[PDB]
Parts: sequence; structure tokens; C-alpha cells
Amino acid sequence: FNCYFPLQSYGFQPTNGVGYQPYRVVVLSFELLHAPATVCGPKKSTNLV
Amino acid sequence: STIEEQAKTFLDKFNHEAEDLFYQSSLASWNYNTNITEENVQNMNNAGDKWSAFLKEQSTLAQMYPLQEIQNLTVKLQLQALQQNGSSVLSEDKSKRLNTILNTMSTIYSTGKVCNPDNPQECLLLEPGLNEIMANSLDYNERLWAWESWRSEVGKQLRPLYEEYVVLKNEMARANHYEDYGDYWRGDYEVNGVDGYDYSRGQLIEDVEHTFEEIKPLYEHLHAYVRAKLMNAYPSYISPIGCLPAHLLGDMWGRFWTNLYSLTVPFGQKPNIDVTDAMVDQAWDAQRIFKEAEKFFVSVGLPNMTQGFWENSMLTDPGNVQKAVCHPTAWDLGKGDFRILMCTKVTMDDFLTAHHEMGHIQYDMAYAAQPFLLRNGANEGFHEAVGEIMSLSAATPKHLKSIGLLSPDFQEDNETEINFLLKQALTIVGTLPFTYMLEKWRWMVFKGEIPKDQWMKKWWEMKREIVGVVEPVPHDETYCDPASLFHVSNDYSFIRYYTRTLYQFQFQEALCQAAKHEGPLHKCDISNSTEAGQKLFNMLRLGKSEPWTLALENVVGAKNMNVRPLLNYFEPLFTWLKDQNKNSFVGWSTDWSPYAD
Repeated sequence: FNCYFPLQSYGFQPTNGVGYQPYRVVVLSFELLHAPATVCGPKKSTNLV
Repeated sequence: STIEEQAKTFLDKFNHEAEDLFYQSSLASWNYNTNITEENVQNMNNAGDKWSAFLKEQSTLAQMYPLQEIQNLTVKLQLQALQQNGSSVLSEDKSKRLNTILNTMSTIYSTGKVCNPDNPQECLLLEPGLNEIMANSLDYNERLWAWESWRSEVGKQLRPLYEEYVVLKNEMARANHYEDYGDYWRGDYEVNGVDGYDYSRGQLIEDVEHTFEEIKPLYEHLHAYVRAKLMNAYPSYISPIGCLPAHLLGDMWGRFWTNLYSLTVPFGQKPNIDVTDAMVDQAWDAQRIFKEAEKFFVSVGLPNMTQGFWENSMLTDPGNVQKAVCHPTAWDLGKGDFRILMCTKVTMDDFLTAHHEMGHIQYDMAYAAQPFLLRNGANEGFHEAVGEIMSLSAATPKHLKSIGLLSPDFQEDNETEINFLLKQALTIVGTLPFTYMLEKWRWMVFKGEIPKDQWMKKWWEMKREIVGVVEPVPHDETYCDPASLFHVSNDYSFIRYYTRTLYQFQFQEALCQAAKHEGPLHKCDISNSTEAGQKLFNMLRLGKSEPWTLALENVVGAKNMNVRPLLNYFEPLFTWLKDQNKNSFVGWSTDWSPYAD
């Protein structure tokens, strides 16, 4: 009484509605600190003349 | 610290644990109905008992949170159902013996049969056997043999089993602090906690009795017209001021008079609206039948159906290898899983039934966002009422001509609509008297006002006064008429059918005022009108989380039931029947009997 288990399991079955269907989420956290920058976007490297 | 925080915590963890077990319990019943196998029959019992025992385990912890310290209305409503112990309040013997009576009475109903008097070898069961023969049977003796002989081995044998059902169920209501078992069913309409919207349980007896008084002038004319057409067959047994035989109602229990529409057709020289021959030429199947109905809900603003809904539907019965019940039903399991199990043929009724079966699913989508305990209709009459308003819109010639079923040159006039109102009146006006008659009798027997010996004496005595029906063969207190009925033997609410007629008509009159349609009510069509859908969607998502009296005000603007929409929609028919009954006597007398001369 007044004591419960906090963790609960997500019911997953293919017959469940699309709204409750499990969705795998990937969250990218972009943080710019005082340290030098490394990761950058792609390159171009066009033709040479 | 306060009990409110503890109550809300118990309610949050209850919806999750109950949603998983409830979904598996309903899913087990689906595989059992769609396919009959030894694995599905056991899964339904295991999954059914696991969920049945779940509420019994949660009910013990629900009674530890009194509702006096809870100031939230939505919180007390969730705990209001959990506070009930169900059969736990009954004694160990009375609790276990109750299920034996329900299973014994339900078994005799399905296994009950009446052997053919002329063919003792052939013995046909009631359903379908006895229900189909009595529909088209025009014989006086043929209908009396199956009608009289059924209650002999059923009504008489079920009397001792029904007596225990009355004493056992009463012990449950008394333990719940209810006046009697009859008040138990009236609790569905109970409304408390909101100032001015409170609805007492005892007020239902006065509302159903007060609204029935206004239906008498409409039913009396409808009864006199039906007795005039059938008066030529048996003038001796059928009196002009008397009552019609009980076995001639068109079926076993005389619930619906639609079967008599054939001989009651006012005009036989004019065609009738039927989509059977039109759909055949169009070459439509069960796949496109539901698709055409899905576009109807979108025209009013209601969301469409999910992909899984149409993919998991069952459109027919693949032979006897895998068999399913063709009885149309809308199954709502959970987690956004909606399905419908029905056998789909090509007929004008299946098209109308498609909108009804889909209405239940469409209705479950609005309140699906509510908690598990808060997912439900405001009462027992709103379940099938929301689905009837959808079918009534499809039966209108305007909706049929829109999709192309009915020819655009079809002439629509009084002669055409008068025949349509009569068909709907028998299914509507016919069930009302029978519903108020049987439902009121159960309330009197359970309340203790009718001694055990007067059960049958008061049954037919109140039948001629309400529905105006007399028994060809007099019966003693041994027979039990309700014992044979499906809802009475299965312990289901029989009052929900009476209120469904008043609720479906109120929405029909209110929804048509939003769409700005002019003319008679039966000419109204809600298709292509997005204004009426937005007004009905508000109450659709509320469910039972709010008092039905309050939710009903946001639609029709009424705080209770009213018969006014019943007179207007049937007004054109009442004006015509009043003239045809001038040569006859409107009404019936209770002093006439077929065996008393």
C-alpha cells in the first residue's frame, strides 16, 4: 500500500495502433565548448584547371 | 501528503497495468471468434480470468482511498467504478453459485429447441432455427406451436433458475448500499458532484414513464393501422378495439415489427428504394463497402480510419474450416487497435449496417485519449445511439443519390417517403413499448412489489395496457417470459434500448440545425456538412468522464430526455395514419381476450 515499482514495460505488438507503435528516437546534442572544433560538414573538391 | 496525491498515483499506475491485461483479454476473444480452435477457447478463459481477477485485486486497494477527501471530479469518477467489489460482497456460496446460474441459464438458451409437432424427428433450435421460421411464417397454428411450446420447456424450467438469479443479485445490491437490484442498473445514469446537473437514480422511473405518455398517441395509431391490415385474416380472434395476438408480432418475442412491413406497405403500386440491385450492377465487394463509408466520416470532419483497421478487418467467413460469428459487432481492444468482425454480403442492410458498425469504431477514436477507466460512453444508450444517426443519414435518398446508388431521376414524394417512415416506425416505434414494458416489469419484480405468484399475472396484465398484446393461451406463474429473452437470460441491460431511441433522435434534430438543412427531418443529410461534425466531436471525446447530462447539453441543449424530436421526425407519418384510422378505433382495450368471449 502506497508502494509501487517505478519501472514499467512498454507493450509492443504489431497489432497495436500506429499512434502507440514504438518509435526509435536518436537525439543529437550539439554543444560548442571552449575546446577546439573538430567535427565539420562535408567537402567539395571540384575539378582542377 | 494528502489522499488526493495518493489516489492520483494509484490511478496512474492502474491505467498502464490494466491496459496491458485488458488488451490481451480482448485480443484472446478476437482469435476465438474469428477462428474456433482448442487454443483460442483456452486463451479466452486464461486471458479472461487474468483480467477478471485483476480488478478483484485492485478493488481491495481502491476501497482504501475514501472519496470524501478527494475534491477532483475526474478522480472520483475513476475510483467510483473501482470502489465496487462486484461479486466479492456476496457470500462464498452465493458468489460461486451466481456464475453457475448465469452459465446454466445461458446454456439452456443456446441449447434450447422445440421439436416440430408434425415431424417429431426433426428438432430445430431457437436460433437461427426458431427465429427464422417465425419471421416469414403466416400460419396461426405454425406460429403458435413454436411460440407456445418454447416457454413450456424453457419458461417453466427456467423459473427455478430465474428465482435464484433474483435472490442472488439482490444480495449484491444490498451489500453495495443500493435500494435493490433494479436500482443497480439505474446507477449508470447516476450523476452527482456537479451543482445543478445532479441526476438521481430514482428519477429514471419518472422520466421513462413521463416520456412514454407522449408516445401513446403515435403508437396507438401505428397499432390500429397494423391491426386493420391483419384483421381480414382472423376477424374472430382479432377485435377492432381489442389487441393483436402475441405470436403474430412477426418474430418470437415481438421486439421488432419490421417483418410485417411486407403486408403493411401502404402503397404497393410504387417502387421502393433498394441498393441491392444497384450495387450488383456496380460490382462492389466488402472491400469497397467500408471504403465508401470511411469517406462519409471525413465529410463531417471526423478523422479517417487507420491503416491497421482496414487491413485487419474480417470481410467474410472462410467456410467451416475457420468459422466466425456473423453477428455484427464493433470490438475495441486498446492501444489504437480497432477491428470489426462481420460477414459482409451484398444487401441494402449491410450498407446501412456498415455505417453503424463503423460508428462504434469512429466513436471510440474521439475519447481514446482518455484514461482506461475514463474510456466509455456517457451511458449505456449512447453506444448504439451514435451509430444509428450515421445509418439514418445513409438511408435518406439524398445520400444514396450522391454516391450513385439510386438513379438521379428517382421521384421522391409523399407516397415514396410515407412507405419509408412506416418501415422505420416498426423498428423504432415497435421496440419502445416492448422495451418500457419488459424493463418496467423487471424493476417491479426485483423491487419486491410483485409476489412470485403474480409474475405472469402482472406480465400479461401490463402487456395489454402497454403494448396492447394478449396471450392466446393463458399461462400460470410457472412460465417465465423474460427467461427466454436473450438480454434477460444473459444479464444484460434491457433499458439501454429505450433511451437509445430518444437520444438518437435528439442528435438528429440538433445536428441538422447546425448543417442548416430545411424541410422534413427524414430528408436531412449530414454528408458534405463539416459544421455538424465539429459540434458532435466535442461530446464524442468526452465519454463518461463528464456527466451525461452536461455532455448532452452541449449537443442538443437539453438537460434530460425529451420526446419532441420523436414527434417531428414521425410527424409526416402521424398525419397520414390519423386519416387512415378515422374509419377504425384508435387505441385498444384491456378487457378483451382471445379465449374469453
